[PDB]
Amino acid sequence: FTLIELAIVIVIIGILVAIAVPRFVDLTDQANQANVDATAAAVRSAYAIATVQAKG
Amino acid sequence: FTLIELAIVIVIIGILVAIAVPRFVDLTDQANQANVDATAAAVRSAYAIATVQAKG
Repeated sequence: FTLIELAIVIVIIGILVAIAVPRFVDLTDQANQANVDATAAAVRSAYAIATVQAKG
Repeated sequence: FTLIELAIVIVIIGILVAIAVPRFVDLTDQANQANVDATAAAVRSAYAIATVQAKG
């Protein structure tokens, strides 16, 4: 590579770095809560259906 | 699904849970009492009709 091409590369690397980038976040607490809540809704419906099947 | 749609779902699940829901209740005692009472009325009438049939 010519020295000019390396100079251009040295410039552009410095500009394509110094972007923002997202953090990874452990969102499993929020997702676990929604899983527990959705499951609780399912248990209530499953119970209601069971009261008809059981006739009691 | 996009992360936005999952975020919206995580919100709405938490709100459609945390309703009230009725308990099932064993009301068979109250219903059994009414059955016994209605049957007792029927036995009295059946007896009265029988006193005419029997002529005694």
